[PDB]
Amino acid sequence: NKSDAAAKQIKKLEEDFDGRIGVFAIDTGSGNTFGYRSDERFPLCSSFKGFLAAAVLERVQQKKLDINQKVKYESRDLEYHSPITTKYKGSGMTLGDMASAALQYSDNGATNIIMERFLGGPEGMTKFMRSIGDNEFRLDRWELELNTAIPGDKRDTSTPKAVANSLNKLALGNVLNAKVKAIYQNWLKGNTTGDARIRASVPADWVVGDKTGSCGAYGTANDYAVIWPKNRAPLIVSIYTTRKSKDDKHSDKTIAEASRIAIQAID
Ligand SMILES: *[B@@]1([O])OC2=C([C]=[C]C(F)=C2C([O])=O)[C]2[C][C]21
Ligand SMILES: [Cl-]
Ligand SMILES: [Cl-]
Ligand SMILES: [Cl-]
Ligand SMILES: [Cl-]
Repeated sequence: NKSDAAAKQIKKLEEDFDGRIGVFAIDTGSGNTFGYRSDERFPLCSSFKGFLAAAVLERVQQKKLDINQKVKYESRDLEYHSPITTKYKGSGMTLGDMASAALQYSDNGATNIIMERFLGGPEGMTKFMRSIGDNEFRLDRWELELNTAIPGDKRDTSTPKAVANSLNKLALGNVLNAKVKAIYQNWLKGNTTGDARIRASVPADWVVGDKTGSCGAYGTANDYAVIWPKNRAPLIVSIYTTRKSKDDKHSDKTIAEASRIAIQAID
């Protein structure tokens, strides 16, 4: 019943802001889950950048790449919203800093460079998700064209449930070795763009690692987090939204609230 009540609250919140919310959460202590439109597709937006950095980390671990190798791009025309890669244009960045800037600042130059040189483009990114058992995720386009968020368009989309599964496998489970997972965890922990989202839904001294996305169209935004409450097993929370009209603005507060409802449903 607390599951049907959660469904009722999400449905109310979605009407309130005139759009669509998808949620999936997991309590990794009990195995309790809650899903709302958890099999429907939503645009990823910048959110795939958290998986892109996990792909880099897997390559480093297979000794295919070196986390300290310098990545040079002195002549690149930097895509919009390259706040980090812009400052270091002149000197390069390590592979590790560039991957973590894609994650933590949603840096588009970081994103595109890594896809061109290390990951084999949107299809390599998709292929990496297949390699961990994610059949839902697809990436088709590059930054920034992947942000179009057109209603009914499948390109560059996933489901809340698949995103949750994937983050669980990557953040908590077995794809990354001990030393490497710690690195990815700390990357997610120092994410800077998620204070108004999942982090806002949780007590002050819970530790949160997350990655956001903001399409800038169709009021499309999202966040996924790994949550360590005090002295308790971690939670996985995945929250995706879209809005009816092209010029709608995203809703951070709706995301935080959808998180609050989700977290209650699994508790
Ligand atoms: B991505 O969708 O995400 C993004 C961008 C810029 C600033 C941000 F905070 C975020 C985000 O929410 O992660 C650019 C558009 C891409
Ligand atoms: Cl981010
Ligand atoms: Cl889309
Ligand atoms: Cl957050
Ligand atoms: Cl929104």
